[PDB]
Amino acid sequence: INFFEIYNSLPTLEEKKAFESALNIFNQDRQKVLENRATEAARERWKHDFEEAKARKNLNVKLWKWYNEMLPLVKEEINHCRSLLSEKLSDKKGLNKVDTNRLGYGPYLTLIDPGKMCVITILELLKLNSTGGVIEGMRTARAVISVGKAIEMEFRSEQVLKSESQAKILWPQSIRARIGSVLISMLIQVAKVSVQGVDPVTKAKVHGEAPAFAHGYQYHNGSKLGVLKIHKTLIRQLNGERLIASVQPQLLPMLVEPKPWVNWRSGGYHYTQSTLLRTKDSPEQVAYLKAASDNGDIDRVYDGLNVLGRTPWTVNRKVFDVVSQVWNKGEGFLDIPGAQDEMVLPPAPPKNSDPSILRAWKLQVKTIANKFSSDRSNRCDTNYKLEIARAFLGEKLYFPHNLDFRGRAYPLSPHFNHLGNDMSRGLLIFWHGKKLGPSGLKWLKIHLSNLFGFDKLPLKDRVAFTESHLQDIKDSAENPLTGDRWWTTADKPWQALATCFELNEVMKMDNPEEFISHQPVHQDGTCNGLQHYAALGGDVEGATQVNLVPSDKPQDVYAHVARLVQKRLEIAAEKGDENAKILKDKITRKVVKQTVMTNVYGVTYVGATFQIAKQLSPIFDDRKESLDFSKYLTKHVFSAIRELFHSAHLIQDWLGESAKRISKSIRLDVDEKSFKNGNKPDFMSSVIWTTPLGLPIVQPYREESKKQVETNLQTVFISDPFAVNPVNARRQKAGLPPNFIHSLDASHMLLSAAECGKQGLDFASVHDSYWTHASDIDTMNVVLREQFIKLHEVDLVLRLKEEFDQRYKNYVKIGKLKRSTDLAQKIIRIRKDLSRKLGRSTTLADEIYFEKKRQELLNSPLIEDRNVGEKMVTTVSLFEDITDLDAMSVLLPLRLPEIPPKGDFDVTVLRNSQYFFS
Amino acid sequence: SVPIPGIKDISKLKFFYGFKYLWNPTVYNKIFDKLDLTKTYKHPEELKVLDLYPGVGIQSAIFYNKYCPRQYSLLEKRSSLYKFLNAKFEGSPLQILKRDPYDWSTYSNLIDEERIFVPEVQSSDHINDKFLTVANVTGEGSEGLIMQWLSCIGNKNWLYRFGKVKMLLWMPSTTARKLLARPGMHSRSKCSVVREAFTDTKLIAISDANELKGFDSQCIEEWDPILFSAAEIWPTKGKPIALVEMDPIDFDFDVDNWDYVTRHLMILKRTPLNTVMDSLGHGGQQYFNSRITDKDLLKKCPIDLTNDEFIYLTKLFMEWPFKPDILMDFVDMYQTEHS
DNA sequence: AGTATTGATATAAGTAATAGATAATGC
DNA sequence: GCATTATCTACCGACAATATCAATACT
Ligand SMILES: Nc1nc2c(ncn2[C@@H]2O[C@H](COP(=O)(O)OP(=O)(O)OP(=O)(O)O)[C@@H](O)[C@H]2O)c(=O)[nH]1
Ligand SMILES: Nc1nc2c(ncn2[C@@H]2O[C@H](COP(=O)(O)OP(=O)(O)OP(=O)(O)O)[C@@H](O)[C@H]2O)c(=O)[nH]1
Ligand SMILES: [Mg+2]
Repeated sequence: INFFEIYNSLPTLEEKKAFESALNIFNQDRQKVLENRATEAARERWKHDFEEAKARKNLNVKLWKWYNEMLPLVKEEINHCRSLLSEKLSDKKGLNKVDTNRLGYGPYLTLIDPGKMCVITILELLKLNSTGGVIEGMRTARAVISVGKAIEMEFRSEQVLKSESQAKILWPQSIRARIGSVLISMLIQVAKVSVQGVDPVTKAKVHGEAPAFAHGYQYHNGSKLGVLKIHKTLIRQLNGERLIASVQPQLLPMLVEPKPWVNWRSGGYHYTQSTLLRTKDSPEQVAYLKAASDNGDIDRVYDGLNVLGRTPWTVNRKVFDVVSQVWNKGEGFLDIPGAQDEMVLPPAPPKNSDPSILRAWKLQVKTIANKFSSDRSNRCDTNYKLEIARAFLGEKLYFPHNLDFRGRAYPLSPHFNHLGNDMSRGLLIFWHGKKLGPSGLKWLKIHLSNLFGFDKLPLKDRVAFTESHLQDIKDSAENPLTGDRWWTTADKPWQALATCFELNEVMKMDNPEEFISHQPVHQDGTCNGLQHYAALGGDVEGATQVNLVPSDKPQDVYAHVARLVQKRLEIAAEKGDENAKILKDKITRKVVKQTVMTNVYGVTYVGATFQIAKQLSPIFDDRKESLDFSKYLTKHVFSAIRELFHSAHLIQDWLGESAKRISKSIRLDVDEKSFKNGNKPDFMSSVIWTTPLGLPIVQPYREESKKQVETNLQTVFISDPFAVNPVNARRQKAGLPPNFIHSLDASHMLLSAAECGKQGLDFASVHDSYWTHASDIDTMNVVLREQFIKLHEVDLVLRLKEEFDQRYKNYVKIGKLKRSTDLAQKIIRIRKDLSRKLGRSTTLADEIYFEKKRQELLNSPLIEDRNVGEKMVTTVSLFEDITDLDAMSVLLPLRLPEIPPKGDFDVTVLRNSQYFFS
Repeated sequence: SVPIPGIKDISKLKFFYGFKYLWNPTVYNKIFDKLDLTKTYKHPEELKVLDLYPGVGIQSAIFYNKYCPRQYSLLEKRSSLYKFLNAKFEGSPLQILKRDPYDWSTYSNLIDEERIFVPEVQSSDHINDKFLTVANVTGEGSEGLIMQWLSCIGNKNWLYRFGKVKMLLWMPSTTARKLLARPGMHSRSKCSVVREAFTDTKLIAISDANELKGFDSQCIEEWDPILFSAAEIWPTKGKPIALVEMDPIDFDFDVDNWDYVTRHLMILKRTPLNTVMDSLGHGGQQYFNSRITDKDLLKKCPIDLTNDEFIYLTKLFMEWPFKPDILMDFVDMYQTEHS
C-alpha cells in the first residue's frame, strides 16, 4: 500500500500527525526486519527463481547454482580448521596450510554460518565491477579487503542482535585479507558460465563451459597489479532489463526517524554503528575526536547533523513513471547511454608506420575504451537506482548523515540519495507539504528559471521568463513524451520536469495560495569559496565582486574571466592565429569555472589543463583526444587571471608558509632519545586546528608504510593502520588552503541548518546549496545572512594564528647560519662547553634534550625551583633576546609569519543583499 | 688526420649527465680490430654512419681516421657536451647536428622532411652495406630507450625499414647481463626473449673483470671480450659498461600475440608451466592441457623456456577459439572516475 | 642443523604528461 | 656560493604494486 496517497488525502494536520505517529510505530518492525534479515531475502529470491525456472531472470538462476555448489566446499574447509584446533599442540606440521595458515584464520571462519559467507562473497564480488581501473574486473587487494570487512560487519550485527535479544575488537587487516582470499579462491573454482566461440581455422561455431571469474596480473608503468576478471557473458547479463533482488545494498535509507547524534560513536542506524568521521585511515583523528567528544565541545555539530538527518523524503511518482517509460525504450536518452553491444575501434595503422603514429593510435584506443566502459557504468547505475526507488515507492525514507575530517555532511546511503546526479535529485520530494502562500508561487517560478540555466538575471527577469514560457511548461507537463519535450532543453532536465509538473497543477487551479507543494527549492551560494576569502581578509573590491555588498543585479567572477579570455582570444584570432578562431565563441562561464575556482586553492598547470579538457567535451568543441586546445586555453586563462585575486592570494600564501613551517618542526618530547638512524631526526608534527563550532581537524597525510602479506591467491600490498609515520610535507602544504575554506563552509552550513531546524523549516543542504519548501525561502534567506554574520564577525585568520601559536609553543626548526656570524658564533662556544662535562662534542640531539628538562624547571610551581632552572642559557635561549630571525646548522624557534593586513569591510552590510545566495 | 680529443681536454667538462665514455685510443684500436668491419662493408667509401649520443666524440674521430666514410653525422643536444663538440671539431668533415636522439620526430624531421641524412635502402636478406648505427646510452635513466629500439627492430619501422641495420651499443653492464641471459640463468627475463627473437648480439668489450662472472660461462668462450679496467673511462663514479654488436635476423610469428603471451608468462617466471597458463585467459589451463600431448613441456618453468617454445605456445594461443582481447589489457586510472 | 622473516631488485618502456617546487651536486 | 642538473608530484573530497631471492637472522 502506498501510504503517501493516504497521507495527502487526509483533511487536517491532526489526522495527518496521528497517522504519521502510528506509521512510525508500525515501521519500526519493518526497519528492524530490513536491517537484520536482508541476505536471507536474497537467498529466498534466488531459490524461488530457480524453482520456477526448473518447473517450466537468468542471472538469479545461476547465482543459486553457484551458492548451492560453493556451500559444500566451505563446510569442508571449516571442518579442517576445527580438527587442528581440537588438538592442543603439534610441533611438526606441513608448512602449506596446517602449520600456521589454517591456525591463522581458523577461529575467524568458525564464527558465522557458511551459507551466509557464500552469499556475502558472491554479493561483494558482483558489486565490485570495473573498479580500480581494471577494464572488466577489479583489483584483488580491494576485493579481498571488502569481503573481509563485510564478513566482520555481518558478525557484529549478528552479535549485537543476539546480545540485545537474549536479554579482537577490530580484525587486523592481515586477518581480513585471508578470509576474503579463501572465500574468493573457492568461488573461482566453483563458478562456471557458458560461452559461445568461433573456430579460427575451420570457422565452426562451438559452445563450452568456462570459469566465470579468473585471476591475473597487469602492469602500469613498471609495476604489477593483481586483478580479478569477469567473463564477458556475466557483464552483458549485468546490462539486461532490471536486477530485482540479486544485488541489494546493505546501507539503504531508513524507514523511521534516525538515531540522533549524541556522541562521536553513537548515532545513525539502529543495528549498525557508524563513526562521525568518514576518514578511518588515521588513528590520530579518532583520538582527537574522542577527546573533543568526551568534554562535549561539538554540541553544535551534533545539532546540525540531527537537523539534516531527520528530514523526511518520499519518492516522486510521475517522474518515476516517465523514467520507467524511457528505460523500457532501450535507446539512449538525455544522459542514459543506451544499450550498446559492440564498441567501435578505428583500423590499426600499418606496422611499418613511425612509432609515434602507433603510440597515438594506442592512446586513441585507450580513450575509446574508457568512454564505452564509463557509459556502461552510468547505465548500470541508473538501473540500480531505478531498482532502489521501485521498492521504496510510496514509502517514508530518512537519510542519516556523517562527516569527513573537515565537517562537510554526507548521507550514509551511498547509492540512492539527494547528492546524486540530476536524475537522482529528480526522484525525491518532501513528505511534509506547505501551502504556497503569497511568495511560494514566485519562488517556484524562480526555481524553474534557475533550473533552466537562467539564474544570473535579476529576480523579475526570472519570473518574467517563467510567465512567458508557461505555455511550454503546460505542454511539457501534460505529455512529457510524444510532446515538444521542452523540458529536455533545460540544463537540469529531471528536476525541471518535476517543477513543470507542479507549475502545471498550480496553473490548472484558480487560487495558487491553496496548493500544497512538495518540490524543494534550491538557493546556491555564488562564488562561495571566494566569498569566504572576501569575508576573511575584509576586501571591499572582493566583496563587491562576489555579491556580498547590497546590489541590484547579480555579479559573478567567472563570467568576468570568461569575457576577458574571449576578448584576449579575439585579439589573438584577429592577428592570424589558427586555434583562436575556433575558440572565438566557445568560451563561457562553465568552461572557465573550475580553473578560476581552484586557482586560490593551488591548482597545478596540468590539473587545470585536464579540468578545461574535461569541460570541453560536453559541448564537443573538439573530440576526446583533441586535448591540444586545452593547453592553449589554460595558458590564456592563467595569463588573464594572473592579476585578479590579490587579497585572496595573500591568505593562501600565509597558510602555505605556515603549513611548511609546521611540517618541519620537532617537539622536545618526541626527540627524547636519538633514534641513532641518523643525525637528522624525523618530522612527525601535522597541522591541526579547530572549527568555529569546536570540531577538531587533523590532516591525515603521512608517508606510507605498506608491506606484502601472503594470501591464498597472491601477496597483497597493504598498509598498517596503527603505524605512525613521518608526515607528508608535500600534502600538508597543499591541503591547508582548501581544507580551511571547506571547513568554514561546513561550519556555516551546520549553523544555518541548526537555526532553520529550530525555526521549524524542512532543511536539506548540498555543500553551498540549501533546499527548503517554496514557502520558506524568505525565512531561510534571513537565517543564512544572520548565520554568516555570526560566523564571520570575529576575526578568524588572527584566531587561527593565536591557536597555532598556543599549540606549537615548544617546537624547534633546524636551519643554517654562517660560522663567523656573531649570533651563530656564540653557540659554538656553547658547543665547546659539553666537551668537558659531557665528555664529548655537543650534538643536535643532546642540544635539543637539554631544553626538554628546562621547560619542566620553568613550570616548577616552586619559585625557588624556578630560579634554579630559569638562570640557564641554552642554544635555543639565545634567540629570545632578538626577534629578527629571518636574516653549520643551528636550532631555531618555531615562529609563524604575520597575518595579512585586514581591510575595512563591515560584514553586516550583506544582511540586505538579495544576491548573496540565489 | 682528425684531431682526436685527449684526457687533458675532456677533463674540463663539468656535466656528463650520467654518461660514461672511454677515451683510451689503444682500447678503441683493439676493439675495432676485434670487430673487423672490413669483412662486411666492402666499400667504406660509400658508407653512412649515424652516431647517437657521441659525447666527447673520441670514438668518432678514430672511426673516421681508420675508414673515412663519406658521411658521419653526430646527434647531440646536451649543452655542456655540445659546446665541446662544436669547439673541438671545427673545420672537420664530421658534421654535428643539434638534435636530441630521444625524440621520435627528429629522425623523420632529419631524414624525410629536409633530407639531411638519407641512407641507402637494401633488401632484408643481408646486412645493410651503406648504413651503420653507433649509440652510447650509458646512463641508468636511459634504459627504456634500448628496449624501444629493440622492439622497433621487430616492428621494422624506426630505422630498420632500410634492412638489417647493424648497431654498436654502449650500455651498462647490468643491461648487458639482462639482455645476454641464456635460458635458466638468474638474469632471465622478457628482454632476454626479445633479444633472442630479434637479434644476434655478441659481446665485444666489458669494463670490469668481475662482471664476467654474471654472464654465461660457456658463451664467453665463443666471444672472448676485450677486458680492460675502469681507469680508461673518465667519469669513474658509475658502473661498469659494455659494448655489443646487434644485427636483426628474420622471423615468422605474430608479434602482438607473442608479446602478450611472453609478457603474461614471464610474470610468474618460476612457477611451473602446469599452472602458469591459467593466467592467459578465462579457463586457459584446461585448454592448454588438452592441446599439449607431451607432459615434459608442462614441467619446465617460463625461466627455462627457449624462444622456440614461446612461439609454439603463441601458436597454440592463436588457435584458441575463446582467446581474450589482447587490445584491452591496460589499467585506466587517471582516465577513469567511477560514480 | 634447521626454518623464518627481512630487506633488496627487477618489472614495462614515451605513465595521460608537462611545469614548478625541492633536493643535489660540482668546481 | 651560485648555478646548472636531478628528483618528484600533479588543489580538496575515505580506498591501494608483486614475484623472486639472496642474506642473514634465529629457533
Ligand atoms: N578544492 C575544491 N573545491 C571545490 C571544487 N569544486 C567545488 N568546490 C567547493 O565546493 C563549493 C561548491 O560551489 P559550486 O556551487 O559548485 O560553485 P561556486 O563556486 O559556488 O559558483 P557558482 O557556480 O556560481 O555557484 C565551491 O564554492 C568550493 O568551495 C574543486 O574542484 N576543488
Ligand atoms: N569537493 C569537491 N566537490 C566537487 C568537485 N566537483 C564537483 N563537486 C561537487 O559536485 C556537485 C555537482 O556538481 P554539478 O554536476 O556541476 O551540479 P551543480 O551542483 O548544480 O553545479 P553546476 O551545474 O555547475 O551549477 C557540486 O555541487 C560540487 O559541490 C570537486 O572536484 N571537489
Ligand atoms: Mg555555488
